[PDB]
Amino acid sequence: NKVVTNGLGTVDEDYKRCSNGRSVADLVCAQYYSGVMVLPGVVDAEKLHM
Amino acid sequence: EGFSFNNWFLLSNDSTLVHGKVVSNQPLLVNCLLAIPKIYGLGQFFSFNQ
Amino acid sequence: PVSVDCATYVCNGNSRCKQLLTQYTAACKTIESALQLSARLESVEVNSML
Amino acid sequence: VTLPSFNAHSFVNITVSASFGGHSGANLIASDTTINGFSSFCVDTRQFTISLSYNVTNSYGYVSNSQDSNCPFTLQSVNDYLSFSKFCVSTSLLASACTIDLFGYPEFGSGVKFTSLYFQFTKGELITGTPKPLEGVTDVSFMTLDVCTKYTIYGFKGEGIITLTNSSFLAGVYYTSDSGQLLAFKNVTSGAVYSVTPCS
Amino acid sequence: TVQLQHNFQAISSSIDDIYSRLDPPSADVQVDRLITGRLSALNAFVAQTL
Amino acid sequence: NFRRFFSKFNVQAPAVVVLGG
Amino acid sequence: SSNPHLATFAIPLGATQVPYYCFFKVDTYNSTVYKFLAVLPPTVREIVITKYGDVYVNGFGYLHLGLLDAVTINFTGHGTDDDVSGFWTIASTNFVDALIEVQGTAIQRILYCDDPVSQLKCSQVAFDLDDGFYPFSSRNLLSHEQPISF
Ligand SMILES: *[C@@H]1O[C@H](CO)[C@@H](O[C@@H]2O[C@H](CO)[C@@H](O[C@@H]3O[C@H](CO[C@H]4O[C@H](CO)[C@@H](O)[C@H](O)[C@@H]4O)[C@@H](O)[C@H](O[C@H]4O[C@H](CO)[C@@H](O)[C@H](O)[C@@H]4O)[C@@H]3O)[C@H](O)[C@H]2NC(C)=O)[C@H](O)[C@H]1NC(C)=O
Ligand SMILES: *[C@@H]1O[C@H](CO)[C@@H](O[C@@H]2O[C@H](CO)[C@@H](O[C@@H]3O[C@H](CO)[C@@H](O)[C@H](O)[C@@H]3O)[C@H](O)[C@H]2NC(C)=O)[C@H](O)[C@H]1NC(C)=O
Ligand SMILES: *[C@@H]1O[C@H](CO)[C@@H](O)[C@H](O)[C@H]1NC(C)=O
Ligand SMILES: *[C@@H]1O[C@H](CO)[C@@H](O)[C@H](O)[C@H]1NC(C)=O
Ligand SMILES: *[C@@H]1O[C@H](CO)[C@@H](O)[C@H](O)[C@H]1NC(C)=O
Ligand SMILES: *[C@@H]1O[C@H](CO)[C@@H](O)[C@H](O)[C@H]1NC(C)=O
Ligand SMILES: *[C@@H]1O[C@H](CO)[C@@H](O)[C@H](O)[C@H]1NC(C)=O
Ligand SMILES: *[C@@H]1O[C@H](CO)[C@@H](O)[C@H](O)[C@H]1NC(C)=O
Repeated sequence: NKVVTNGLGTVDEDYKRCSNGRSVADLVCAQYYSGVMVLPGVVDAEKLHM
Repeated sequence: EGFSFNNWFLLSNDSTLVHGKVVSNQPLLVNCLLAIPKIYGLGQFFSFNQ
Repeated sequence: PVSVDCATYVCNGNSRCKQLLTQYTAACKTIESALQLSARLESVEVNSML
Repeated sequence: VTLPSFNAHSFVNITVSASFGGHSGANLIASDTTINGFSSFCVDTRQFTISLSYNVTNSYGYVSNSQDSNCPFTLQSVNDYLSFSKFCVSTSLLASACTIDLFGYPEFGSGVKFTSLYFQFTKGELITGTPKPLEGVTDVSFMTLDVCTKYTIYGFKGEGIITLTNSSFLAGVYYTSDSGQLLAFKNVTSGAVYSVTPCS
Repeated sequence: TVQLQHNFQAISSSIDDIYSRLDPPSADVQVDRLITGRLSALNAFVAQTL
Repeated sequence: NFRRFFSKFNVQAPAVVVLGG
Repeated sequence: SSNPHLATFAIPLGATQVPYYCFFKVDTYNSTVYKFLAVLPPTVREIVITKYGDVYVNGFGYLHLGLLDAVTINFTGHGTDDDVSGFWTIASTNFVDALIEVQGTAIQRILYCDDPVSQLKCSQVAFDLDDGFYPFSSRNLLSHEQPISF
């Protein structure tokens, strides 16, 4: 919590809402439209806790 | 400090950044502030150099 | 893990630019291949010891 | 899409009259040009179309006219919705004015050039190099929302899909991405902003 | 992402303007520099990532 | 008195102002 | 109206209801035309102008032409118009480097750079900065006054 500036690792938004395009493009949409796609972390922190 | 920029426009020369922080030269030094609320019965010749 | 369509990155889907990209051959292909190969390597290993 | 403005067009012509060749096609006779009948001109109308006209004749036969371009544009391009905040053409040297030259090659190829044209201009949506006097009262802009389309959004060419975004950005007109991509542009005529999505 | 805005020695940071403004041959000429800039930055990024 | 409250603001004599909010 | 030279800008309308075409008449002997300044936007908030001809409107350089000297006002705000004035504040302004935090194209906060700590901050990108070692330039002559050596 103190380290994750995003609050959660889940903030990697699904690119589908990026493809919505009704609202204004965000940073995720900026890079996606540039052709960039961040993949989800190979495991979540919950699995690490497990 | 405390000013909320009720209508203040950042001087974007072509296109405005929606969100972020930018270091730039903007006329933020204040000279002879005049704040007359809803009155101008004045024929005035604002001149530079003065 | 991160990916990007360098073809889109440079051309942004512009076919007229796409032909030009093609003449630089596997530059884009090699880039993506290295990315994916690496990433899948980490994927499989981290899934391994986890 | 550009700034809302009065429908104003002025046909730019620039007539060039020359005679080349002489005897055995290797000589010259004369060459001159004017911008719509004058040595210099500046567009005031929002719209303007160049209509290059040629009284150029080889005394021995035909003249091949080739275009030089020391300019960010071509004669075939300027009409294509090119946008300026100013644009001025001079037949003579003009400071900070890009150069466009024409070369008249007679049948035997004298190979000479025409007059250098100097274009001092600044980008903006005040005056538009137009292919035709645009229509539309108080505004010549047009768009197809939710349509994969070509566009020139205040000079921002490109391809994309335009979707009304209900945002209410008081400041600015058209906002670009961190990566210098126009993400949303305001109609400003209605003060409404549209998000742009690449088709692919 | 921010790399690509740099008009890498070209007339503009975007391509269709180059296509429209000048004849395709010259537009190809200019875009080559952008192409190289983009891929090169990709390369440096790639090596960093690796 | 709240006068010190308004004193907290850097201010100069012809500053005819209105504090708000 | 959109034509001073074909029609009078004698306005037949009041309180807008039409974005009022702003035309800017040249008043020299050999140029007396009204340049179309701008279709009146729906609502202006702040206008800023600069010595070097920067007519700046709502975050946009509509004109930013050659240097202006006399920005003279005749806004007929006399009589009952003394309670109709739009002039509510005006401030002369000097350019200064500063870091601006903005969100939703709306100004949030500012930081000047004159102070060495602030100089480092604006030299950096964040209003706040971390405890560490940072590059800095030896203070030059504050007055430029560079002599010429040839
Ligand atoms: C949109 O884009 C346009 C593009 O031109 C911008 O226009 C320029 O904006 C800059 C930003 O301030 C202006 O810079 C200022 O220039 C003034 C005039 O220039 C003289 O002085 C400088 C510095 O002395 C010389 O280098 C130059 O050769 C000229 O002799 C100066 O008065 C300003 O300098 C101030 O600070 C220096 C110290 O740094 C002091 O020594 C000076 O005395 C002075 O106090 C500053 O350099 C620039 O002039 C603008 N262009 C033109 C042609 O004037 C718009 O600003 C930009 N934004 C909009 C429109 O909002
Ligand atoms: C941005 O939003 C404004 C606000 O509507 C749009 O302006 C609108 O433009 C259309 C055509 O340009 C106007 O239609 C008018 O219809 C009447 C009746 O058919 C006709 O007589 C007129 O000649 C005109 O065609 C409409 O009134 C006008 N709305 C206004 C001024 O409020 C504008 O199209 C939008 N987009 C852009 C790029 O400006
Ligand atoms: C209006 O302009 C005239 C000159 O055009 C000037 O003398 C006068 O001071 C200005 N203001 C008023 C209120 O008349
Ligand atoms: C500028 O100001 C200086 C000093 O105030 C004065 O000597 C000079 O005449 C002024 N020039 C102009 C053009 O205002
Ligand atoms: C320029 O060409 C247009 C048509 O393209 C014509 O209407 C106009 O009269 C011409 N003007 C001059 C000065 O040649
Ligand atoms: C022919 O040339 C003359 C002068 O050289 C010019 O006045 C005239 O307009 C030209 N004719 C055409 C059709 O361009
Ligand atoms: C904007 O908000 C209104 C009200 O909730 C809604 O009806 C509209 O669909 C929204 N549009 C966009 C593009 O978000
Ligand atoms: C306007 O400028 C031109 C250009 O030299 C000049 O010939 C003309 O006399 C000027 N108009 C006047 C002085 O009324």
